[PDB]
Amino acid sequence: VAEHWLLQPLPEPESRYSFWVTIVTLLAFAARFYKIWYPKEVVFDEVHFGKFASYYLERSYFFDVHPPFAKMMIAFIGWLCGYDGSFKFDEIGYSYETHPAPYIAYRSFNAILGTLTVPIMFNTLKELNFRAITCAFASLLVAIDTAHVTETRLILLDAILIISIAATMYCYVRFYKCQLRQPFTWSWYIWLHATGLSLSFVISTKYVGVMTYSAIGFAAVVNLWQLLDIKAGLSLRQFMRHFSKRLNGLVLIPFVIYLFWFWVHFTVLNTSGPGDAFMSAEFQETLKDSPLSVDSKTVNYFDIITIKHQDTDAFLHSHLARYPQRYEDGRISSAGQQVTGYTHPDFNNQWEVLPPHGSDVGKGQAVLLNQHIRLRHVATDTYLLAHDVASPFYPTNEEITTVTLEEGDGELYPETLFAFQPLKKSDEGHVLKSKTVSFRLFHVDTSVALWTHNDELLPDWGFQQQEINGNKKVIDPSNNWVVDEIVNLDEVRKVYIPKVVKPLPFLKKWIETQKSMFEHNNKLSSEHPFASEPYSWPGSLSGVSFWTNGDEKKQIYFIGNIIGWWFQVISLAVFVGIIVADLITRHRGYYALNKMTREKLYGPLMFFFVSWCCHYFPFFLMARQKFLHHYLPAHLIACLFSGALWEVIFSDCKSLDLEKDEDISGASYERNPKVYVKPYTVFLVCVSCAVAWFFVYFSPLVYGDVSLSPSEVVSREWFDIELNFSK
Amino acid sequence: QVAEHWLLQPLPEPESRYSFWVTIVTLLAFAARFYKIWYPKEVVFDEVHFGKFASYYLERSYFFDVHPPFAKMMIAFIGWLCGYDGSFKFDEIGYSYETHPAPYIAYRSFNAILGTLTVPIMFNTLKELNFRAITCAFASLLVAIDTAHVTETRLILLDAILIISIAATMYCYVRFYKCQLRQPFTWSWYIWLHATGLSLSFVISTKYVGVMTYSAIGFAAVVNLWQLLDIKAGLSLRQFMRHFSKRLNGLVLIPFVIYLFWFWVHFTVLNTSGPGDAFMSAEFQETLKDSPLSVDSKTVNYFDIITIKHQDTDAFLHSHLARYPQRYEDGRISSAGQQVTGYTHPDFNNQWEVLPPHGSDVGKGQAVLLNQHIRLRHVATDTYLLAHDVASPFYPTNEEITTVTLEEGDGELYPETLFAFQPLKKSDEGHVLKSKTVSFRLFHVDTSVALWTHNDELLPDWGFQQQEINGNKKVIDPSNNWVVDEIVNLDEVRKVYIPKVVKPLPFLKKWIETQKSMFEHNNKLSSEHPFASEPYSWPGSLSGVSFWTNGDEKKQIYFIGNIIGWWFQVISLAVFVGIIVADLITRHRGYYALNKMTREKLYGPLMFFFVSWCCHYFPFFLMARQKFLHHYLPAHLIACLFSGALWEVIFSDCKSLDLEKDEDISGASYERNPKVYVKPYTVFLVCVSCAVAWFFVYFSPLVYGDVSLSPSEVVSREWFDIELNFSK
Amino acid sequence: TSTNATSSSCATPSLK
Repeated sequence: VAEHWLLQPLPEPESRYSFWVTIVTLLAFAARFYKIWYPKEVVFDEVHFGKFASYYLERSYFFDVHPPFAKMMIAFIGWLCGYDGSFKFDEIGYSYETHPAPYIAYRSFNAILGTLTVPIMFNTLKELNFRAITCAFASLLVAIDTAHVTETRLILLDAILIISIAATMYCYVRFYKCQLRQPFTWSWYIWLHATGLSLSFVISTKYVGVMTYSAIGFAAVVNLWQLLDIKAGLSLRQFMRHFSKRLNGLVLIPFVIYLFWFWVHFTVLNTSGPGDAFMSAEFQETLKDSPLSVDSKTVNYFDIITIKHQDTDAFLHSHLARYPQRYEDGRISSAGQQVTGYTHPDFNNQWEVLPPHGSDVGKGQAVLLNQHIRLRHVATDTYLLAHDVASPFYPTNEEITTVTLEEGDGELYPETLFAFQPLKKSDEGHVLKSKTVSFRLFHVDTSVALWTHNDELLPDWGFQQQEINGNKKVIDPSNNWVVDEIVNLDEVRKVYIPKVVKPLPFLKKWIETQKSMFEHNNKLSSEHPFASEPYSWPGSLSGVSFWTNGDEKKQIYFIGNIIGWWFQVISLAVFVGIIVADLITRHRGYYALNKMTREKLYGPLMFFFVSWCCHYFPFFLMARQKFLHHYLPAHLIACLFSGALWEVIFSDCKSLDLEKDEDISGASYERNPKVYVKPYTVFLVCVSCAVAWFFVYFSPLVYGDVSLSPSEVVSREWFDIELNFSK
Repeated sequence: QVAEHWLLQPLPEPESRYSFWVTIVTLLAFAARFYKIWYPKEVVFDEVHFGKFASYYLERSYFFDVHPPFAKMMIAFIGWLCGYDGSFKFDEIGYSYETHPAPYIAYRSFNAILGTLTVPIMFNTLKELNFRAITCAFASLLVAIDTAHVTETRLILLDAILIISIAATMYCYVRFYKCQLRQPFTWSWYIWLHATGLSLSFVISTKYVGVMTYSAIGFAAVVNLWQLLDIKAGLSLRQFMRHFSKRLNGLVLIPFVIYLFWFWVHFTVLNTSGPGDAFMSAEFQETLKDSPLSVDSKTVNYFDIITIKHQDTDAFLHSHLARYPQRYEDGRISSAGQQVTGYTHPDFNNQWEVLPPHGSDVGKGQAVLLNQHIRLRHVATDTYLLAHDVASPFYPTNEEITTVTLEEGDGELYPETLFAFQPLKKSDEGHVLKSKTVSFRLFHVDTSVALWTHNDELLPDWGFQQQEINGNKKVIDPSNNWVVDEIVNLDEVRKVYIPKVVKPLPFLKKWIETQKSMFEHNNKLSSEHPFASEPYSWPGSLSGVSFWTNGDEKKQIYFIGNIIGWWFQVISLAVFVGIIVADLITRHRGYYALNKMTREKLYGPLMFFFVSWCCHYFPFFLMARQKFLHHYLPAHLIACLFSGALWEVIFSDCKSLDLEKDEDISGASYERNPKVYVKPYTVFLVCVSCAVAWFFVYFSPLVYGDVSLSPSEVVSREWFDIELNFSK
Repeated sequence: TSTNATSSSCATPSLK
């Protein structure tokens, strides 16, 4: 693919490329470093990534849905500044003056990466044999894009993502040119492993990096398909050598580097922290106690405990009121004592943990997960019970009640047996601890889990409390409980108690964290006001508010350069039209396009078009929340594509003979199609001036540094762009 | 053209062999669908919807569902042929067709005919693709005795009409394509083109999932138009444009006109106001007449004298000077109070005055609101209606309904005289009560019972063989429903009816409005049915759907695929992908393993069915409404065709004559009549057919619901996320 | 009342 085009000498002297790359890099630097100290407050997702940088410096375990590499790079800048992690970035608008985080250093690090993206983009087109002005223009579309500028000056992961994607595209183009010239050279190995390294940084930043693996993977498979052809003149042994070396450089080594970042993450984060609630008790045993205080108090037999629901914050509660003999649907209840979910701490939340009848287990022995227990309600002196009676609201779920001590020590003994069932089978037989160990309150006889909900409350006979029922869907994550408090805790157990750190194998630790990452990422389905669908992104039809100051009437708003984005939408549509027209005309025996024009169209332009498709279309298959920033990888590729496309349009594209296919072996074709440089440069200058005018017009919203009058705010409201201070 | 040499061959066997096998598999399909078609004598699954949508057609009331009207109008048309009036509403699962005789056997029989006729269309599709008679028989048998296709096509569902229309579309397109290969623009070419279009119209007019069938045929039609655009096809751009314009007309424009025709019929039939009105604009509702019930409906006011009529038994709330016997026949003690009974004839003893509660400021001419406390005074005996903690004559758990004197009812027994016209829906609380149109429960305030009556047993000689009126503790029971029939003391001013002036609208405006509402409501409607299933589980038939259960007999209908059969289907699809990948790899190495005729079968009919299966399967991963196994049902018809075909192709002499030469090169010699290894192929097909038939027999109690299974036999059929009733 | 397994064998929704 594009062998004759990509093996040409550069169309211009290197001094012209060096001139234009310097100019566009200086523009990119100026746009990102402009007022980088402003605002002196926490902006948007700086609340998350600044906070994660602080937890790395404190060595406090956290859990997030994103791989660790980009957050560790941010934390590493804090570490170089001697920052201790004291400031937490808790809310948007928090002043950096009261608690000095090195926010200028963090923002400057991202501004450097955003600036360095521009010369990588330039050099990608240079290596694809495009003119220096074409390389300049495509890189300018990223240098002065309002969305790329806003994101790459704040403490966000996207600066690290976007440079890693740009580096991946560049390294793969370099690898492919080495493959065309001479495979298995030292340079061929360097560029193969550099593509793999860059691909590893992409997926180690965000899981959307799978789209970059898909783009490079497709191009690598297309080239392996050409090398498998008998016409390539390769033996099957030489083909297998290509396959095994590419598999190693593009899959195996990048996967080892991806695992290395998790190994660093778990080695740095060796202290208990806000992430503990997302992990098993066995994982938490690998963490040291915080130098601070931990309420993870061991639960013993004969401890009086409160049991709290994780999703509704309700306590397991009981009182002397009884279920009505019939529910409203006419089902018969036990007329037993009510067990309900109550959101306020009281004496009716108190349950004593008792061992099974005839056990040798005494006072002060720890309760283990998945052991049989009984729960005695302290206020009514009754045992918790579940039975084959249907619950008030759910005909398939069991009513939860309580029984007298005499009856519960008699025939109903099996129906009083519960277990603190662990969320993970790996955690069976671990010591139960308050606040840190989530469990299902599992009934042994009927095999149900205790469950509660807050969408519907019990009628007046149940005091408008939450229903407690025996859910047959035991594995349901909504069946999760925690021991909140131990009411009868001895004074010796109140003071801090050390912990023997237990080792866990790295792969077990990584598999657990990885499952938790994917499960929590798939649960991000709430409604968010700034969420946007893939169809709106190429038009930049809506944006995201990043920061607002009410007193100064100033705001930061995340939006694309609309002139630049449309120009790219038009470019994508024009290219599809050109490819369809070329295919139709060829099928009619009419060969309109020169061989060299086709090598540009079906080589670099098709590579970028398919790469854009890989970063755009998969989002239509995603049911989770999505946002405009998810399109920045696709926009980055669309900038390269649009620059390249318009050079082709302004080239002498005509075949020498419209009746002859120049792709036939031995056909004469024009090897150096003339670019119409004068009209092409005028066209690029006109588009560049329009994109620059838009960037200047929106610059108050990119920087947040200028107060706009309400009429000036409203003049920037179009489509679904809602701005603050329009009134 | 694709598979030109294969599809232009004579049939591989005499027509008598095809006629034999098509007859046998059609008789098996008939036997499987018509077996006990009268049972269960109850409403099953979505019969609650389609049955209702039908009835509403017979009554001419306007409804609105997310589905095009054609299949519901076909169901309603069977009811119309039976002289059915639409009286029965199919409100709940388990409702006895014996209570209100709806022509349910005729509706089920219509679907069983369509399900049976699908099988010979499938057979003839493979016959026209030049496959052997045994191959045609086997592929059609996989649909004839599939448990899911059988269950759906014997109940009052839309899927029988959908599946036959998809089968007819595939058949008509194959016939069209053979006419295209032989001689384009013949009379037969036009017939089959318009028959494909007609069948495609019936698919999309049944359910919007029919767009997948348009996509499958559209892809095949575009592939063939692409071959006709090639120069090496000598097609003058004018001849190509003639192909394009005729296919556009036959496959898009005419089917779209027929689709609009069904909406034109729908709006012409449904010309009266109905339950659909709430989904439409006031301008649309102005095109509807008033319901016959709404014309005669009068607001009920306090101090109106009314007759109250039971919905299920047509009996009026009635009372007379006769008294309950001091003891009933079982020795229970009655109140010896005045009798309240159900009487089927209009008389003076049916007359009740609606009075407000004592001390209310509510005067003559104020409307009664639903769920307000009221008192009922019997006009003939001058007594208040009363309910109390005394058991009824026939039902020991239900309350005796009686009447009390005005003095006692204004004294200590005042709470026991308080009733409410309780609405059937909580949304209707506080609405104005109207005669004939507003159903309610006559609810007693103190004891929380609803007045109820029945006609299976009549009171003894002391109750004049009248219906019992009792206080049912099962308040929510649909049999507790009453209506105000007449207002006896209606003022002359309130008698005057002003007919609504029906305003006309542009059919296209009416259609655009209904169509927008259809798409908006289809996209919304968010719930979690205990039977929704994701596309990845369908080819395995890993879960099913409960359609009906009888608690007393421990019987159930369960919707599931023939696992052995659906799994044959899957394993095939995988083998074919393996064959295509192996053919592509070997050719790229200059090794030509497969004969030209084997490739024409693989890249023609098998690829056509494979892409058609892809069009009916993969788009569901990109949707998000509730999805239930029925859709893999359409795609299963298509993949059964595919399976038979691929396995016949496999048991054939597939070898090229020369492994170093491409037989696709013009002038290459190739074997034109590859031998089928008929003996081992027939043994293989018989073994698979016996396994599929064994599974169908083993699951037949769950297909028919006609046999009670022991709990151990139920548990023995829990094969995967299959949850069955009566496993305990 | 006995809990019972599966569900009440329901229909599928029809808009509002």
